[PDB]
Amino acid sequence: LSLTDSVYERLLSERIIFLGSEVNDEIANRLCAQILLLAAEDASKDISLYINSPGGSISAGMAIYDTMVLAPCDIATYAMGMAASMGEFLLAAGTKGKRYALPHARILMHQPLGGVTGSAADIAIQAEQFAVIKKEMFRLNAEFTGQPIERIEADSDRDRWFTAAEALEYGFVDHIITR
Amino acid sequence: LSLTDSVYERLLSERIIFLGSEVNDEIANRLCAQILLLAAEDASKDISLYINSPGGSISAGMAIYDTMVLAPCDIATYAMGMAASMGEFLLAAGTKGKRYALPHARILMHQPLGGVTGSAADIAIQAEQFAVIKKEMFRLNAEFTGQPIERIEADSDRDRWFTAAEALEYGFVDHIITR
Amino acid sequence: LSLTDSVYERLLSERIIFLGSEVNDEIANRLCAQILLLAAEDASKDISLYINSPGGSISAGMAIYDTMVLAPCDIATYAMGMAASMGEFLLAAGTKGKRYALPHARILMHQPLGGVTGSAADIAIQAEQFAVIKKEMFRLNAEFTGQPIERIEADSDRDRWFTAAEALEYGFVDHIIT
Amino acid sequence: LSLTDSVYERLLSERIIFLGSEVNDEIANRLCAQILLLAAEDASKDISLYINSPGGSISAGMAIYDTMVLAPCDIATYAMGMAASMGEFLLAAGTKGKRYALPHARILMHQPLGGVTGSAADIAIQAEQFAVIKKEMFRLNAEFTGQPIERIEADSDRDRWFTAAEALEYGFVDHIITR
Amino acid sequence: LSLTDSVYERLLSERIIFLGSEVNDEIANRLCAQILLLAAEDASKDISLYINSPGGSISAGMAIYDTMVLAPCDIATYAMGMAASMGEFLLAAGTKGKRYALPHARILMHQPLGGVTGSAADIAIQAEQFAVIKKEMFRLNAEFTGQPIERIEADSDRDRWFTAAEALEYGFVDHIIT
Amino acid sequence: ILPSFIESNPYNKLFEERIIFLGVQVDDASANDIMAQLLVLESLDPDRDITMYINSPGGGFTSLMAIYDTMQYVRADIQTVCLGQAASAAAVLLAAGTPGKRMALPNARVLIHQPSLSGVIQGQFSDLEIQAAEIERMRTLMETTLARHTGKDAGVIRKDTDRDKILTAEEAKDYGIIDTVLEYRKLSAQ
Amino acid sequence: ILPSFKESNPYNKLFEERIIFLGVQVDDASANDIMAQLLVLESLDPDRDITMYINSPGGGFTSLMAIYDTMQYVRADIQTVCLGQAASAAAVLLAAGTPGKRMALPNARVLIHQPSLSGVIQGQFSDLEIQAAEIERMRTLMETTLARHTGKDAGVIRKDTDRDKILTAEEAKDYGIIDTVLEYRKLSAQTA
Amino acid sequence: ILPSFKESNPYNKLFEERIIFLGVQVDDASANDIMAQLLVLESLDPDRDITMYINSPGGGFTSLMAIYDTMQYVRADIQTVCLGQAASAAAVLLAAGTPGKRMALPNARVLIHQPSLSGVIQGQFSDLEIQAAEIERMRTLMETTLARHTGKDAGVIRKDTDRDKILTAEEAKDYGIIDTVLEYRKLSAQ
Amino acid sequence: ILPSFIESNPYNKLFEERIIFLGVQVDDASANDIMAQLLVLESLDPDRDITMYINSPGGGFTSLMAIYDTMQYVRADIQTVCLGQAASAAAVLLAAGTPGKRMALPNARVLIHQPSLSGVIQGQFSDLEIQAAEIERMRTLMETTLARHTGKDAGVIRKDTDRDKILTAEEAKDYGIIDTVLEYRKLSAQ
Amino acid sequence: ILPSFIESNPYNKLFEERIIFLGVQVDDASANDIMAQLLVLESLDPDRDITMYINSPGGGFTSLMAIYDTMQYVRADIQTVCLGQAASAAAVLLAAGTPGKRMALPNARVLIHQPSLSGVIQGQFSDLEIQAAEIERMRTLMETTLARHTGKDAGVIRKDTDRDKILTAEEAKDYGIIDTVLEYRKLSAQTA
Amino acid sequence: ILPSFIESNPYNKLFEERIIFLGVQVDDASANDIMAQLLVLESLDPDRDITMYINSPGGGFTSLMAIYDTMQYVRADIQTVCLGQAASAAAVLLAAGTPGKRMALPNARVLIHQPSLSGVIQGQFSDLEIQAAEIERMRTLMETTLARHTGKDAGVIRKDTDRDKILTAEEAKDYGIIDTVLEYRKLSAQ
Repeated sequence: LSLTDSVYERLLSERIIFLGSEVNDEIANRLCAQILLLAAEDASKDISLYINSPGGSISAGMAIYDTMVLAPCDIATYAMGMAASMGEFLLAAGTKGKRYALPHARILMHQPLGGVTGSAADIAIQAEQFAVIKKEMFRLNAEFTGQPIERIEADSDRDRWFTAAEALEYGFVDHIITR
Repeated sequence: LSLTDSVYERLLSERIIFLGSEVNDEIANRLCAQILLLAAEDASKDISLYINSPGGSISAGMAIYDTMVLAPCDIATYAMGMAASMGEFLLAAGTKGKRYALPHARILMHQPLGGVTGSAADIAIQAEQFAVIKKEMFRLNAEFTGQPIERIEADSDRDRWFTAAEALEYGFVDHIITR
Repeated sequence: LSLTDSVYERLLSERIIFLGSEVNDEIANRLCAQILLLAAEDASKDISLYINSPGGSISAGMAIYDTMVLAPCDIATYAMGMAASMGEFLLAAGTKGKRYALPHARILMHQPLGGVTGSAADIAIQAEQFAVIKKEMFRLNAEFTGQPIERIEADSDRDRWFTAAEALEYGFVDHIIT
Repeated sequence: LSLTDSVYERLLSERIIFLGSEVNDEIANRLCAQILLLAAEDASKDISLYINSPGGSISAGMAIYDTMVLAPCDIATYAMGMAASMGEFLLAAGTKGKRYALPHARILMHQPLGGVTGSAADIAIQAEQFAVIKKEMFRLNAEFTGQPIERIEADSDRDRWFTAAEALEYGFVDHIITR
Repeated sequence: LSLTDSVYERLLSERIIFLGSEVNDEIANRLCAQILLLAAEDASKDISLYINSPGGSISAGMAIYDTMVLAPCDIATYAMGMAASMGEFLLAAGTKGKRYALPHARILMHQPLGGVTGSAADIAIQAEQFAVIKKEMFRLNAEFTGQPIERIEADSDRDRWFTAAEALEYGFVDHIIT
Repeated sequence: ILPSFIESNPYNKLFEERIIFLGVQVDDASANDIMAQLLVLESLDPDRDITMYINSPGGGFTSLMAIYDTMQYVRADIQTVCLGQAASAAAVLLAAGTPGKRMALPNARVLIHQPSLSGVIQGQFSDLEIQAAEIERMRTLMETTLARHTGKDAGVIRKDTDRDKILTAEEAKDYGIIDTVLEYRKLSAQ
Repeated sequence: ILPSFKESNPYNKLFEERIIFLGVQVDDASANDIMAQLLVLESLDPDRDITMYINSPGGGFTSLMAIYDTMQYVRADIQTVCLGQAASAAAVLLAAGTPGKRMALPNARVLIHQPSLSGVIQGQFSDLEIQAAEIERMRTLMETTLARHTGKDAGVIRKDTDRDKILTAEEAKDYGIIDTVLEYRKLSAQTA
Repeated sequence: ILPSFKESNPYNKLFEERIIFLGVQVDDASANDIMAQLLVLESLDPDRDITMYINSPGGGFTSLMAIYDTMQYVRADIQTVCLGQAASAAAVLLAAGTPGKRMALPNARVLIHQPSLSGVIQGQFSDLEIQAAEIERMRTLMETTLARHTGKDAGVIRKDTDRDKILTAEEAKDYGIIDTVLEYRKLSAQ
Repeated sequence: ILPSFIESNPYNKLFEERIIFLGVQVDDASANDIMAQLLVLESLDPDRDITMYINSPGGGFTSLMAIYDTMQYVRADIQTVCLGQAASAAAVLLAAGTPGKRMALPNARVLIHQPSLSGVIQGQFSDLEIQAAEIERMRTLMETTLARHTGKDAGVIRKDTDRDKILTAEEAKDYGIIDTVLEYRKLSAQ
Repeated sequence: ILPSFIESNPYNKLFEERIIFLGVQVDDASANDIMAQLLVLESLDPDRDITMYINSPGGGFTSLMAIYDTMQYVRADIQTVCLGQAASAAAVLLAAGTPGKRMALPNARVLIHQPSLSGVIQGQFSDLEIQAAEIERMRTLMETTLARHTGKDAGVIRKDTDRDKILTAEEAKDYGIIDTVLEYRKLSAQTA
Repeated sequence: ILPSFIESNPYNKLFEERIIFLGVQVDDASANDIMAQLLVLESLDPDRDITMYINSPGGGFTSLMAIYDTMQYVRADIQTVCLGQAASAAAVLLAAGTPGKRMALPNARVLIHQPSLSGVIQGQFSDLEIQAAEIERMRTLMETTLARHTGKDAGVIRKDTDRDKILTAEEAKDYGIIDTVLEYRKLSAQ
């Protein structure tokens, strides 16, 4: 029980959870367990998720996303420091009206990455699945932000960088915290 | 007892266990131990197994499968993120009527993988055992999903990607969770 | 303490122990210590050992086997997942009538593996000891399974793969769990 | 709980926290969690932050800075040993009137550091974002210290080493603490 | 503690130590500390030492042997699995009448090993010390087993594998536990 | 240690009889050497057949296509002899010889299989769409070349090469990859 | 094992017929060799064409520009032939041959794409701005060269090379990078 | 260091005497050289025996089959002489010499054993099922060649090579692999 | 592979017409070779100009100054032609050609930046202050040479070279580093 | 750096005088070279002695037996001279020269020991028994060879080579490995 | 680089004047080369002396003894000159020249010390006993040769060479390692 874990447990006792690294499978499993446990303890209070993440896998992000949506409580997502790639997806996935960006946070939107490795017959399947995943990613981003899927597709072709105010205008977040 | 270990123990008190890594001997041994422990503690309540695994060894997966089958309690399975290869096998192994997939989960069905080494005689023995394992796996998947062995043979040749809805149609899962 | 260790300790309090990795010296020492502890705590209740091992050294496995034999309480061995080389030897070494196999377990029987190095005289000494070890292993396997030593020597020549039913017919197992 | 962690816990119980390494995501997240926890525990007492750092990433430093700004509790930053780049940035960022520098502390101010990797189309975006970050950093240093943005632009070009007295004169610190 | 350490501590509370790896400085110091602590706790009850080592360094083994000799409490040594080189030396060093071998234990007896490096004068010093150590070890082995030093020196050249029965015949152990 | 003196290297003697030896991997360096030799021999005697010996495990695709285009361009007929093995790209080169003049020793083996990627290409999903399209184009080009030089539909070639297909010399003759199986000419044997 | 056969190699014979083989990755060494060969051949017979065989995976930009300037400088015309592929810089070199004298074999492949940095340059933002400006300059220079030698606008080239563009010999001829797709000259094939 | 003495080494001088050396691991690099040498020697004089000295530890299968086909193809008779060892592949090459012209020096040894795949060939089960078939075919072909050249039965050969079989010169001669054990030519002794 | 002809390769041919190729890094080996070539060329005919083709990414400072001294010492006049790029040290050498005989191809590139230490020099503060003094000396020496040869002032050079300065051929001409940008000689384009 | 002279090398000159040189470890490459040299020298003049200098630490058993058979096979008599050392295999070779014509310099050393398998051979017990039988066979063969060439019962050689045995030239002459220990032929020493 | 002149290079010219250069470590390769050179020079003209230039850090012990036996065997008188240093084995070789013709330049160096086992030898005690006895034999032999050639006593050599003893040219002459310290010949400032 190191200092980091001690403080994190203390915060978890106050329904605050963190996402501060790549979205691996381990990080997603930890976050999903935290959300399930918090929901079991109480299904009426909110859960705050702080996002300082440079991105990562899509399967892990989707595990976290489904666990967030299915939880009876409301997940309020605060973008602190950086919300890139999958972190952006999870930030914009928070309960509508409960998505915040700290004033100097930055957000990054771009299309996924991957690799093709096997033979031609396997690369065909990989490419098909890439198309499916990209289409679904853009669909969900457009749903979250309210922008047309065409605009999301055009903007994500390469790294698109947003500040807090630009993100608020776009639709990633509903507020900029200041106090 | 790190933060993740504490959370996992608390969930285990709630009869929720996780398979979030590639299935191997160690992960399988842990899962079997938890299944035995939960069955001993109470043999009338259910067990929940959340699967986010990319694959793993057939022997370890079969250990897990036998333990699930023989446990007096009902092992409901949930597919979140990715249930690929042996993970899909275990997901479909859950008690019929209690195999859920989260809306954005993905299932992957494909044939085993292996490696041949040694003299010609050893390679012949290995090929024979590969044939036996392939037959048994296809038969078990056909039993789980309700599909003929011929179709499982056809689709399992290369990677076969199902979304949650196609998985429900095929037979891997019996419900799509939406709360 | 971690999660794995916590659940293993709870099971140990339930007289269930695991052999789920290659049988090396450390694992054998730990397993022998567990059997000693459980025999000390109670000398009548059975000890359940679940085998999911791919093999390992012969000396460590023989340490485990001797501890099992000397223990005053019955050892019931469940072959779950796999039981190869020393795994199958320890599975079959469980008390007669208390050796179980799960339905989808595979049992591999093959002759010992080793290595030869050094000078010619040392190599001769090693070869003689290899012959001794092979003979003793086959004798014990014949005693466990009830097959003639010729059949164990012939079948264990390269790699003998058994399902649960084949293992029951051969004699590694007494019942299949259902 | 090792000796170092026990000491840090006992200090945190007194509202004293340390920034003693390079500012990366891990230590930034730890500091942010500590600040949130302390602000929750008592939002009327100050938080003492001791800075001995050679630098770090801008996003992590901005996470820490936003948390410091948002917290209801005043934050007093003591520069002990060495406050370089992000260390200095967070040194100047404490509550005006509560920034101190130990007498033999050095303060290093320079412009950011980074790298360009991809294709030309990606490098254009990277360069644009570099300009944005540079301008924002200089704006914030000018706000903290009180100097014109041009002076910060010129002083930060290569490297600028301040003693404690020079730093107080410039605007990073409000007092040189002596006892 | 960990599960392994928990089991080991529980056994140590019953006066059961384990020597299940190569004898080196660390293991020797741990064993000596355990024997000192057990002798302090009570100076009458025996101490059971289980040996499964494949060898190790002479100095560490001699540290363990001195601790065993000076302990007010009798020490019984059980050879399980393997007892090679210093492990065999410590097994035979147990209290005369309390040296057991499990029925399938293997014992090995070979002359010491080492290496020489440096200048010619240093190598001469090392060779003289090698002779001293070898003579001392054979003297102690002859004292433990009861065999004349000539036979110990002759057999100890290269490797001499014993089984539990041949070990009993030679003199390493006093009983085969069963 | 090849026997030669200062240069009567046996490969020089083979080349002086219009024989090119493709006994290594099919890469850019070997490809360029092969094309230089084909052009040189065509210039030396355009109306005399050039012989190629193929004992290669195959290799790159662009190098294969370079060699193939040069073989088809030159004015002289190309006689290919598969000795040892002709695997992957080399197989096409074996089948690309002038019809009739494609041969293989009795114990040679021909391996035909679809193009595969040497490693992992990483990047944005768009770059991967481009790369996957290119790989499919290359595979279809291979099927078309073999269909043209064996007399079989590209669909049959695609079905057959989906997984490694190994053919002895006789099976290669039946498949159309070669035309004759050399008969040993040892004198004492007859 | 490249045989010989006065004793000469295939490459020496090709050079005697005024043929330069650019069969390796463009870089300083190959660029210098190609420049030396071009100068030598031009001096030998200024009014006779020089043939450049291209089977290259690309290479650097400064080396490409050295070779390009030398090709466009010499008195003699340059006839470029794409052998097995011409990627990245080799595509620019292929398009740099004299109009009407650029050709490819039927199964050749051309690959045009924008300059890509190999690795990373780390430094202060004030140096990264300079590096980015230079990289943009080189990208624009590539687009301008290809526009000049293909008849297309710089904007069209920029749009097309945004991501890897693979062309066959026929698609390259349509694009404007080559003028003819070589025809086979086998006597048996024609007489059938 | 190998002394020289037109500059010629001992290897070249022996080549001019129609002597070849298979004294290295058999692979494509060595097989192509052996083949070129055999073809050149056949061309120079096809009615004169070619002596091949075999001191190899083994090698690949395709290379062995290339060398074997060339040996059985050229008109000139091949006389194999095993000096230090002929292990695995080379053993076949030793047995492939012209009947009556297979020799081994008295202390030479032969080692026949079934083909082995060192390393792991990974892939789906549907690829390993093809690799196993190819390896079985290779083993059967090795047995058939050895049985054709030794006069035994493919079944007997298969049983004998199940594990490393080490034969001395006399044992090999009795086994059919060689015909005579070279006796020493030293004049002082006789 | 650089093809020879009739036994002179292209570089030797260029050397016959008094052309020195600095197409590599400026280090000890290249510096010594270039000195040797310049001295030989001066000996053969002092009253004939010597051409220096530069395509180098620069390098050492002592090697730079050695080549520079040899260029400035030779009785013949040096004409420097930049091909591809002349960056770092090479730029100075390009600027150090005879006034009026410095040339660059139209698409060439010149890079100027102050000397930079490669790696880290560790020591006591005394050794490091000695090293810093030496490095300032080297920087000032480079500034002086460039100011001398370009007609600028040392201060302007210092300010311009604070951060890497990249000049096209025309910009280099307008900066004073070269005298003329070469024009193409092709007749089809005339 | 070995100086040539006008041309040849010292090694070429020695070969012209029929002096093979075994100065490296006895492996397959060295064995093939030595065998080729012996065959060539036998071809040039079968009635003339062939000299073989031995300065080597030993090496493989199969290479040893190849060189041994070739030495015992050629028609020319072999004269071995041990210069710096002859260890392991090279000792057998040293004893394999024609009786009467085996010499060693005064400060040479001969190291004879039984075969040792550096490295580990893994496998099933069924393969290790075969390997052990082979190693014993090769050990016995080396003992038989040394017994034949030194006039000692093979049991004596087996007992003597159980551990590394080092012999000075005189002790080797007493043993039987060599016949005469060479004497210096410097003129100044003889005249003083 | 080592320039040639008319054709030959400096080492060949030195050899033609009967000079051998031992400028590398004393190991098997250099030992074999030195012996070959000594024998060739002895054959060419036995009466004339052979000069050995020694500038080496030492090396093996059996190589030392090979070179030493060859030097003491040949019919010619061996003169030795130590140029930069003669450390360990080389010193013995320096002391092993003919009495009267052992020389060293004024600033040469001569390091003599007892044999040392580089690395670590492992094994049973019964093997290390033999190895240690061999090391002692080698040390005694080194001392014996040094005493025989320097005129000192073996015990005094054993005491002196216990630790690294570094002698200058004059100290070596006093010790007996050499006979004369070369005096410069320069005509100017004679």
